[PDB]
Amino acid sequence: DIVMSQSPSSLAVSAGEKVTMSCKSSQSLLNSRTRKNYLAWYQQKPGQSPKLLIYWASTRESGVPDRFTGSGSGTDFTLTITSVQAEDLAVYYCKQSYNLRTFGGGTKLEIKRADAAPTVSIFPPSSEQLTSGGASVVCFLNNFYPKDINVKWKIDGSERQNGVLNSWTDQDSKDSTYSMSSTLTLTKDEYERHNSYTCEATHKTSTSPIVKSFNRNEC
Amino acid sequence: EVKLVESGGGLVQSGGSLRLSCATSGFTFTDYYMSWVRQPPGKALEWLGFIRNKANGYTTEYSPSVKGRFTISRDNSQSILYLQMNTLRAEDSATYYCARDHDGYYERFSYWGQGTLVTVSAAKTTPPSVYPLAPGSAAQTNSMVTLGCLVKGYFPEPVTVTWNSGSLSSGVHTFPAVLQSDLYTLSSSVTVPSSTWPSETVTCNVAHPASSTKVDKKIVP
Ligand SMILES: C=CCO[C@]1(C(=O)O)C[C@@H](O)[C@@H](O)[C@@H]([C@@H](O)CO)O1
Repeated sequence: DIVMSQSPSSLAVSAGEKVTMSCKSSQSLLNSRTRKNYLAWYQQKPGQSPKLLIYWASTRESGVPDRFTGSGSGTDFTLTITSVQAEDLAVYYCKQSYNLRTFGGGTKLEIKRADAAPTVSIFPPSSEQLTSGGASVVCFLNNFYPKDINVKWKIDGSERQNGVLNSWTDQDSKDSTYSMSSTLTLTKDEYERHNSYTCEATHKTSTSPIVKSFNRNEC
Repeated sequence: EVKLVESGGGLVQSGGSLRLSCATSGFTFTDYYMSWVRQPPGKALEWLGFIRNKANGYTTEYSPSVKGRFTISRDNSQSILYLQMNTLRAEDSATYYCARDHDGYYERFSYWGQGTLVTVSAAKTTPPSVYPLAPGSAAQTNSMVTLGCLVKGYFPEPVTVTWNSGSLSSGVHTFPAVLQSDLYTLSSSVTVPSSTWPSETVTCNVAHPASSTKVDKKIVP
């Protein structure tokens, strides 16, 4: 029963700005015998294993840049990132080793950046999938900011809402953009009744949709 | 290289047992405490337990969440760490990492492994269908063409997707799997110079370790 908790849950900071985040302990982490605060901070970039950044509250793991600064004592700790980089996109965790080990809930750091329009691309069903009796139309909406984006699917000039799967990537560690995948799944017989297939993306970057289309009799 | 490498993950049924292993090399194993940490998808890190070093007689300590159900052991002949997990339930579906822990003064986790994913489900192993995504009919005038692979209808997670066996690393977006009616589906795009495709061949390599599936799908016009 040492409860670890972090603040905030998430935030977004532009590159070159300062980040500060907090970590609480339900009981002091100061060892009276060794006089260290047994509190570590870890960085888990998207898709990766956690990496140690700081230990004993304020000692930098070697290799770790001087723009990461751990501070605090007792029950209250702070990680500060100065001149934040695009690659600092990660979830940050504090961890006590004063009595066994316990992780806090984590702080998710978004990077704020300038609005970008998506590159939209549409893909007809492959012949190998059709031969099985189904048909997936895929639409990629790549390298856009902010994450908020709408996708409408249109068959023969008409909207279709059933059978859509969407998936957003985690933010990009280098250019801070998002990407998204939209997949429409029909049967082959459903697919072969209609001619026009349209992926329509509305993003805040323009007042007209980005529209990618293909015609099935052109296949 | 100090290296740590977990194995033994895969699908298991509610109530079942499963043992995980963690291969170590590149450091003096007996000198180190060794920990298991878990992470449900999209969730927080959770410490499970450790086994102490030789100086501390290889004693174990467990978190209350697993104490009585999980067992940690080590093989000092071969520098291998183990996690026995019994009476598994849905909550235990997670990535399990082994971490190189304490050495007597030093208080940190400097080395973790890549993780092994455990899925606790009544659902059946189902391999993916891999479908190429070649453009239909547009001007490819961009200087940049985007291609794809669709990895559809598999269980359990994970899959791995590379392009040209890792040679194409830049401009790849692999999109997190989405669960719809007990099967996963994901996709991955690659953006190469239109100069380079179709004239240079582009292949997605896909694996689904749960079914020992290995696919090399060439993207053909
Ligand atoms: C003489 C062994 C005591 O060290 C430990 C422990 O083994 O419980 C491990 C340390 O990482 C640390 O958690 C410590 C605590 O007593 C507080 O330092 O206990």
